Amino acid sequence: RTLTGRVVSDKMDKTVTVLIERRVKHPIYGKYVKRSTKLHAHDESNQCRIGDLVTIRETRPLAKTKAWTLVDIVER
Amino acid sequence: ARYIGPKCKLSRREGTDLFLKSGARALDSKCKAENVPGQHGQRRGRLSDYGLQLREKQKVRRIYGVLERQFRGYYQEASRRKGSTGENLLQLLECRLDNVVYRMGFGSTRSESRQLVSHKAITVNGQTVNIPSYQVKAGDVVAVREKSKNQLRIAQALELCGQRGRVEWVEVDLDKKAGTFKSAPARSDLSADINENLIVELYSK
Amino acid sequence: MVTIRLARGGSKKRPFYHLTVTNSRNARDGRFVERIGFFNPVATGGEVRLSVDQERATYWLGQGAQPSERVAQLLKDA
Amino acid sequence: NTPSAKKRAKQAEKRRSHNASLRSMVRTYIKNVVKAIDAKDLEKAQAAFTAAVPVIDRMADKGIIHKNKAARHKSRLSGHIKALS
RNA sequence: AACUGAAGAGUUUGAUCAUGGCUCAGAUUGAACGCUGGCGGCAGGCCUAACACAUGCAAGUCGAGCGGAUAAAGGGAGCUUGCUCCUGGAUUCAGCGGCGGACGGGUGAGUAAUGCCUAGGAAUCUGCCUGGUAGUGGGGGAUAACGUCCGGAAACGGGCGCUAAUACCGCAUACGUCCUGAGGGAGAAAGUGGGGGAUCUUCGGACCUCACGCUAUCAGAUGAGCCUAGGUCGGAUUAGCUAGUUGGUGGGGUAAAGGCCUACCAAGGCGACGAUCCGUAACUGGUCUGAGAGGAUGAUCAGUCACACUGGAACUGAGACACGGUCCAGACUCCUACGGGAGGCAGCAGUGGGGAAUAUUGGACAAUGGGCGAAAGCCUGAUCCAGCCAUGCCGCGUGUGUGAAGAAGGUCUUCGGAUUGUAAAGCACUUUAAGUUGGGAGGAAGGGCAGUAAGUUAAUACCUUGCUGUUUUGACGUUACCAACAGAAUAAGCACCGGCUAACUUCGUGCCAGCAGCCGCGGUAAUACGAAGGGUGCAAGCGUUAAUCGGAAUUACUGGGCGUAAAGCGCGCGUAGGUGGUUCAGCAAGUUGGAUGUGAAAUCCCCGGGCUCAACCUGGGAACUGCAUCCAAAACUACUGAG
Ligand SMILES: [Mg+2]
Ligand SMILES: [Mg+2]
Ligand SMILES: [Mg+2]
Ligand SMILES: [Mg+2]
Ligand SMILES: [Mg+2]
Ligand SMILES: [Mg+2]
Ligand SMILES: [Mg+2]
Ligand SMILES: [Mg+2]
Repeated sequence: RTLTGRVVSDKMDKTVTVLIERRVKHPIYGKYVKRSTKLHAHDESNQCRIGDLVTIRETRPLAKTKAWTLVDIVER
Repeated sequence: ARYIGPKCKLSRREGTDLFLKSGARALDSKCKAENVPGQHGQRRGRLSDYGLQLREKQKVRRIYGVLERQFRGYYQEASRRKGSTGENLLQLLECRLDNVVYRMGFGSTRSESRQLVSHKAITVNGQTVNIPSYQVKAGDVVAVREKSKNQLRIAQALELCGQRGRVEWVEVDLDKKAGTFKSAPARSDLSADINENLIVELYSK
Repeated sequence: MVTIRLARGGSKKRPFYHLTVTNSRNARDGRFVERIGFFNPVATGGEVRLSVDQERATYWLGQGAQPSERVAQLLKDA
Repeated sequence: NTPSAKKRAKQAEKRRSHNASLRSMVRTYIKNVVKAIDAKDLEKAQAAFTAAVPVIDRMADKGIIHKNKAARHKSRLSGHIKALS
């Protein structure tokens, strides 16, 4: 289990925010829409930029509404 | 619920022989089957298109003696089985016990065979059956109970088997009165006056 | 505790039991862990009275399943 | 009612009063250590820590506090004595 | 084992084609009502006031935990038929304790969310069960009962005096446990019962053995608590919402991660992919229609959640913030000596009330199950069974044959007849169900007692286990089922008949009364109103009303439209978003194929098997369209690199 998204926020302290896109299909009209997903990955070293491409995985909860962490930065 | 009442009058509307009266005396002498019953037995003209399908369904339903709650129950078991619901609807009416007593020839009417079953006088596998709905299988040795083998209702009816012949899927023994249902009938021993393509179409709409 | 006991299915005056393994504080007809056989007292003709499978009964009885009074004999008479 | 619920009613205060004595005694031997930390006392807290470990653990196997709760005070209070060195 | 259906009609007009509404034919319900009414199987029965409740009963059990008081048989003596006392003691239960009342039964008020489904994972707990491992050493102080005093209308409360335990508390020891930094430090226990070779001794006892119980701990199952991701009704004439609010740090707190809590720090967080707010509603496996796609809907059965007169709150405990527990506040009934008390049928019956509308103050513990004791036994309004109600599905009767002078009798008529009609009558047979009499299984596994053989042992003493022998047990119950007797006797309605639509003529009535699902009939000849004959549909039922889905290609994904029938913004530019010319190369996110884990059981479907058949019950398979993890393929789309 390993996801991938891009960063939109650096405002908080040791906390980053990703967007994970997703193509689900519509159940009756047979068309693939795009619907988003927005998590709070636990940053660890205050070193990611707005516009990166990072990789997350799931741990036990660290604060509330923050259970995902940072694996590694893939590309700028 | 049976049908108790006049019995030429059913044969007199549909306009056929229909084999309801018992003896071989005469059709259209006890009956006078020339006309539609009732007062206005002379006026006729243009049976409706729905009325033709109901007239075919009511004909088959009065040869055998079912009612419609039972008759639609046979129609469900026809559409369950594989292929040719018209033929399957007939072969569930042939395997019924009151028909096979009539085919062996243990009665004059078909309604007489219903009464001989109903008074426990008929056995199927060596044990008593008194239900006029028992679906018999291939190879069931229908025999007559020994307490009533001396009834003249059965003895006289075997001379009424002379105007009938054997239907060539049974065999009857005129000494011990123990018939044997050999196999299922085919779609050649049944008369072509009944139609398997009007009753099926009636139960759609 | 877990236990091996008999359910009850069928009409009036014609029972048909089921060898189930259940947690003890459940209903009769409620939930169960799994089912392993049946028991038909009024079996006649081609019907089979006892139909226990010895594989899962080897498994559960080695882990503290606790049988009933009738099941004390039905596993015995196999 | 029953003559059996009225027995479990009388048998509740005889344990409520009994457990409260065994429960509050634990907390007095813990507040003696914590009030001795705040005055920056190295050997005063060390004496209180010694004669309060047997009081907590003897009240643990009686079944008053749970055994993982007694495992929690002993870890943290050691972490404040090594911070006075 | 794998498996198939799809119908139209009437109505806008002098008439026609089209667009478009409306209405009917179908299958269904926890149904209600009107007319009528023989039977048996299998089912179901407060959908409204979660509105109040008279009276019965629904969770207790252990004397192989310990006091105490009842004291049998019997051992008796004595005295003269009976008492006296004595001796043992079997019973028996108010009290302390161990367990259990957190399971089983009930109801749908609340909640638009992580409640409930599906897929995952990490930070924990778990009495009774199973497998192990190490034990089960000694000691003390109180307490109810019972005494006795005092107070209270009671419901009860208070004091002094006495005794016991597997109650309670120190002390001793301890891994294979906790904390610690290695080093070191800390913590437990309970005994009763059956026997007995030897020996100490009052085999009071020690003693050995067995059964049981208890204390640490690891593992397994079982149950439980948490977190993530997704899906989850209508309203945009609801567009901004939020300061433990959103993160960080330090400290607390809980079995367990966390603003769970607190102190400072920082100014964030969510929102048009619909936040917030309003309105309603318990969800799910499934049921009902449909050819299918879908559409409605969550009665009985099963899983999960939420409540127990209203609002709070914790204790006890393995596990409750607890339906027959505790405390408080309130409302409402009742008691009282006026001081004070008592109670909670959304357990099974039942009453009142509401309403179109919904059942007996039953029978038992025999079965399956639970609780305690394993020693039998004891409790059980959950269960298993009966009673009531055409409330539904499935089955069977209400006779069968012969019989034309074609009888009366009825209705109609061109007056000739036709029709009711072989239908009756007459004649010959038959007796299921109901009635009556006799017979009669299966649901029964055990328990007691006795005997015997195995292994426990120091002792085949006890006890456990095979087996033998003997004895005992059913609410249902007059059982299903079988035989005999009576005699055709015991047993048919309901709507409709102008068109859709199967089936028709006379008589009253005359724009009156009346009919009606739509078209619409009735003004003096009505096949439409009211009757009478006749006839057609269904039957132990038939009709109307209410309510869903079909037909409706009438919200059109499968499957429609926009020149004039309703329907193209007055025209531009443009953000989010949707779609992408052409060559290679890469990649594998879509896509196809396969494997594994899952998708509870039931239900539906297929092949069988049992009840005289069927409904009903039941064995094996398919299916549950899903989601996740792996393996491969590379045409097309996406992404990447070059043109
Ligand atoms: Mg359709
Ligand atoms: Mg009640
Ligand atoms: Mg018996
Ligand atoms: Mg009669
Ligand atoms: Mg009329
Ligand atoms: Mg449609
Ligand atoms: Mg533009
Ligand atoms: Mg299933």
